[PDB]
Amino acid sequence: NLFASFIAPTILGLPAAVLIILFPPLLIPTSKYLINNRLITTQQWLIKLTSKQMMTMHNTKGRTWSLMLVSLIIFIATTNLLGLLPHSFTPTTQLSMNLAMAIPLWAGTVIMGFRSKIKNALAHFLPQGTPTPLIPMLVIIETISLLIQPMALAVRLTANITAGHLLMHLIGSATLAMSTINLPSTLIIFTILILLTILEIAVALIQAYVFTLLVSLYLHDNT
Amino acid sequence: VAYWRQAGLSYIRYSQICAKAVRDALKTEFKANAEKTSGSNVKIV
Amino acid sequence: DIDTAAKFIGAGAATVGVAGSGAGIGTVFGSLIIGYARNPSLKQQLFSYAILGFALSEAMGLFCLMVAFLILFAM
Amino acid sequence: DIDTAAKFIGAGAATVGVAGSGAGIGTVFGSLIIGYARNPSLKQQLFSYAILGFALSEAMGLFCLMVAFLILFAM
Amino acid sequence: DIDTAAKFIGAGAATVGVAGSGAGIGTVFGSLIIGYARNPSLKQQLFSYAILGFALSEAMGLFCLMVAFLILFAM
Amino acid sequence: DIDTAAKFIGAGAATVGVAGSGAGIGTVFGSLIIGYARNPSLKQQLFSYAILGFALSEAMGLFCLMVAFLILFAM
Amino acid sequence: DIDTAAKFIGAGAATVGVAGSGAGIGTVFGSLIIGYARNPSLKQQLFSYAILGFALSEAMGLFCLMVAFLILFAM
Amino acid sequence: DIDTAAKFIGAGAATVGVAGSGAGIGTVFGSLIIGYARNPSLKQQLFSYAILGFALSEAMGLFCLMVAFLILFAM
Amino acid sequence: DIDTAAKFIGAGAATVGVAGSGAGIGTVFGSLIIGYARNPSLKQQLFSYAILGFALSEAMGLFCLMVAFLILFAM
Amino acid sequence: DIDTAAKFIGAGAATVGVAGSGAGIGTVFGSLIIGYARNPSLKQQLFSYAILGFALSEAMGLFCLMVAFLILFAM
Amino acid sequence: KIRGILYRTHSDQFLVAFKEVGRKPPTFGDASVIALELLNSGYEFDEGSIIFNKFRSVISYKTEEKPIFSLNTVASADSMSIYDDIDADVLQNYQEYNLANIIYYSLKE
Amino acid sequence: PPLPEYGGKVRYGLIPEEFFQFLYPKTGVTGPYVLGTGLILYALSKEIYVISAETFTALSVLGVMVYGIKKYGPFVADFADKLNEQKLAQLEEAKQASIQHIQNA
Amino acid sequence: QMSFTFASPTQVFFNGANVRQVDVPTLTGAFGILAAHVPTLQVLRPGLVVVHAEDGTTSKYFVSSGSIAVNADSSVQLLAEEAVTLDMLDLGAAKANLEKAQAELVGTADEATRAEIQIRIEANEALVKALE
Amino acid sequence: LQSIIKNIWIPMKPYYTKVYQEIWIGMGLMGFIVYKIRAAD
Repeated sequence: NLFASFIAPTILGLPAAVLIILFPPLLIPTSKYLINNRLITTQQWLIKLTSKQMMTMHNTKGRTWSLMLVSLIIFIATTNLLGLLPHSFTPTTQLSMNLAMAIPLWAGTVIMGFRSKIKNALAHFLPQGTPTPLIPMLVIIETISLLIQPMALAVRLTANITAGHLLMHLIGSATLAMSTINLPSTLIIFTILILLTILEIAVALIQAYVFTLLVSLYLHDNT
Repeated sequence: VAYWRQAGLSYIRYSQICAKAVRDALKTEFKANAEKTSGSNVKIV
Repeated sequence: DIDTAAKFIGAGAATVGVAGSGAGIGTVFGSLIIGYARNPSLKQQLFSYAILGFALSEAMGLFCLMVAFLILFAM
Repeated sequence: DIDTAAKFIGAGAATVGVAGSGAGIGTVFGSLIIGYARNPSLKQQLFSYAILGFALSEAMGLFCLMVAFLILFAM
Repeated sequence: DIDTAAKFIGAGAATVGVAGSGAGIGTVFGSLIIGYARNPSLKQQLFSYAILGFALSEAMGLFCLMVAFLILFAM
Repeated sequence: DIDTAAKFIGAGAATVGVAGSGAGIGTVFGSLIIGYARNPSLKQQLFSYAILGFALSEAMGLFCLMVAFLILFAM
Repeated sequence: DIDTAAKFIGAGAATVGVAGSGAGIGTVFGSLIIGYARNPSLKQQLFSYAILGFALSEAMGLFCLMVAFLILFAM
Repeated sequence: DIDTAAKFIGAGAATVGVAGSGAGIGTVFGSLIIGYARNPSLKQQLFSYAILGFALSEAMGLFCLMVAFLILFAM
Repeated sequence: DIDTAAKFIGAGAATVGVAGSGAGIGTVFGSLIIGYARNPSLKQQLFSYAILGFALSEAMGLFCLMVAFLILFAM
Repeated sequence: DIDTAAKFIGAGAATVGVAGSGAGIGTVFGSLIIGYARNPSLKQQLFSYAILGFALSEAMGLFCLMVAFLILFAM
Repeated sequence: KIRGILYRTHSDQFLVAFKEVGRKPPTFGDASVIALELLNSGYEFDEGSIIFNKFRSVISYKTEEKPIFSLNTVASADSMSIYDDIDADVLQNYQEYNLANIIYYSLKE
Repeated sequence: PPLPEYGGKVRYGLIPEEFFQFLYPKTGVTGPYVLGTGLILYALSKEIYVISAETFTALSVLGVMVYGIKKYGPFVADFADKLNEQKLAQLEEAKQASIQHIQNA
Repeated sequence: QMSFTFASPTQVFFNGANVRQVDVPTLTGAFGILAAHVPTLQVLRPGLVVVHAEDGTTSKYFVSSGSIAVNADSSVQLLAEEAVTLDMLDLGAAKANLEKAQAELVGTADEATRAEIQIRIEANEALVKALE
Repeated sequence: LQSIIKNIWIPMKPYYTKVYQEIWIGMGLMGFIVYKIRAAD
């Protein structure tokens, strides 16, 4: 009755999560021209800027992932920003999709650091400047730390959308409940809702950029 | 705000004192040529 | 009954978690005081970062608060 | 009964959450001391940001406190 | 009975909330030490802001404490 | 029953743990204010480290929150 | 009985509140270290403000502790 | 039963202890922001000490978390 | 029985209170690092104030710990 | 029974107390980052004081942890 | 010489003069003394200009006028917001010492 | 191939002018308006559009978006246009330079 | 990238030369300056200075009272009234100077002259520990 | 069978073959994880 907005959607008995997940790309048209419309102008400016932000800090072997990382941030940001529309099923709120976006990329970069980089990779399991007497279980920390990296990633998104959404939802309820009691209280709760919605926009963008940046850091540490 | 500023001493006096202390602490081989390469002679009117 | 009782207890416990947001907002605006007294010509960028940090602090605080109101009045 | 008992427990738990506002106000005014000793000519802007941060800290603290008084004396 | 028992528990819980005021006062006077060692000629204004911050910290702490004594000895 | 009751209590307790993330985010963005007022030409690197620290803080906070929702609605 | 049990629980809860005084004293003397390394010629005034802040921190801590001993051994 | 109930309560309590790691990570990366804005040419050594501190903070946080999962799902 | 049970619960609660001493010691020695990197020629006075602050922090922590051991093994 | 139940609850409560050591270690290594970016030529003395502070923080944390394991598996 | 040739001209606008400079090769002590009696003068100037004969080489010299700022506007200068750890005290010390330095360098020139 | 200089003459950002011109001959100018208001009242009258929390979250996001447009719209418009003009002028001053090169050779 | 200009009034030890890191004992703390250091301007206090050359070897001087300025352009000007080496100084005279200095200190009683004796004491003690 | 390899596979070959190898290893790991999860229900 409350988590309904996160229940897997369907229409006429068909799994309409498909049409939802595959739609964000349809919002990025492309062209071969040189002087094209305002939409693709601004979108190419934004992708240029995002690429400059993310990938500058890498060597070349890292910068090979430029397509992957920029497509990642674009997909996640459009999905989140499409979540804020009314009666909309945000596919990032699902733990499934986020685990599937998190475990592949992180496992890939760890194994990439393991194929090459092998002495380097098994050494970074330990901060070297550490003194002797407990070098051993210190790496236990690190190893455990390492294996918590992927889950965290997925989790780090699944909540801060889910929670966020629930959050707005409830104030809706609240203001509706106060819609019939005290008009000025309704107004001020509505104002809380407005400020909240603004915060939600910002946190959607930030969570996209953060997922991307953390995968990027794992990459840079394993190349 | 160190003490000698509250006592009223400009930084010039501070540097004078520190440099003179270092100079008096030199070995006498260099002390003379240093002390008169930095000793003052202006008169105030 | 036992259920309403535990709902009250859990609501109190859940609401405890605002203390962190209170302290985080305190720190944000104290640091803003300092950063302003340090370079009083970036006032707009300082204040923008101020509202951003305050927004995230209140995000966590309201998470806690709605959890209180979710276990109390809804569940 | 069990209900009044749990209401007392939940009120105590809820009121725990003022600790965060206490510490946040402490930090705000400590920072204000520092920022004043750093540039004692922005006193009015420093103090304005001081009251603003204190206001948000007290906002959270009073949220906690009213929740205590809501579950205790009202619900 | 169950009521006196829960009143004791709630009083302990409520009194937990002084920890925040303890830490806030610690921060206020530590900052005061620093701000004094930074510009030891605003001693009176520094100390005034010190007493002000301490006063607000103790305001929150005594709120918590009176709530303990309200649920314990009065309610 | 006793089980739903303890699940409510444990959810409240678990959600208490967001306070740390609230305060950590407060500190991160306060430091960011200071570091910006200190050298307002590394804005992009400062802000990148800001997002990174905030991300780890929210990682811990959401760990706590999902544990609340795991023991509450799932277990 | 139930009363002695709840008295033990409330004493433990009440004693939790020393954590704030522990941290406040830590902050006071850390700031004293810093303020001394900053201007090692106000040692007596720094140390006086040190004992003053420590005294208020211990005031709060002992409030908590006596409340533990009041609900435990007296009430 | 009473045992599953207390296991839920203890898991929530145990998970509370992540708040400290959240705040510690916040402090680490805030300090890192400051130390970078202070001398932006030791970036690699600053960042190494950053990871090291974050690693120890997460060591404590995961200790707490595993204890939650040990008393909950194993014991 | 109920008494041994509540003694265990109260011992756990009482021992919670060491967290404050842990954090206070962390702050003391972090400040000491900073104050040393600030003026590495007062090492003995810095370190003396370090041991003094640590001593008071451990005073509070051991107060908490002995209270745990007093309600657990003695009362 | 009631005794094993309260032992679980007390173990969770006792383990809560690691949060302070987590935060204290966070502060120690954050301050170390800062003190290094401030004077990167006392690296060995800075790092020695770092280990020392971390050692005391872990002393408190392990006190808490052993108390958990003492009331849980031994008493 | 300059005091003599300008005293009957602008005596009413005159702060202090110094003598026995020119016989001995000027040193730093000269500058420290002149700066001290420029500061102990109590005349905290808005601004200042030192005028000397910049040595170009053996045949030519150029009458140069170097500027000297006060604490107020060196603090007010927005450009100084890029420098750190600065307040009234450290900028005061720096301004006094730079006054002494520029007087020394000008005497040598 | 060149690109047309305008879009589709939409009204209220939701309805294209084609609909108004299409209903005008057989309903006049107030026809679309009366149809819209009647459909609205029938939709929220027969409870096919349940007034719920989503209604107020929608009003919030719609107020935010309309204000966002009416405030920060022309800025983004002329910003995209300036991006285009700068690219064009750069390319033209990049043609002239090579012409000058060949002539100098 | 470092433009270092350690220069006494009558001597010049560096001028735009490239070194990797220097240490300076400013009034408000002893710290280290490296490339792209945030812009700073400070006045010194008696004590050592250790220039780390790009080739790794460290040249140690002892400055009396100067002024350091680290600009936006990585330029680092260090003007010290009295720059020395460490063989140019003795130990016995510094010791005796500090002893008679604090003797006169507890002897002297006027505020300004007290501050003067204290500054002599601090210079002599920075020197005595810079000795050995 | 056509265009599926002309507009879909020839531009993605440099990535699917050389860059995303460990990505596919990770996808295998993720598939195993998901199989084990849905199985333990």
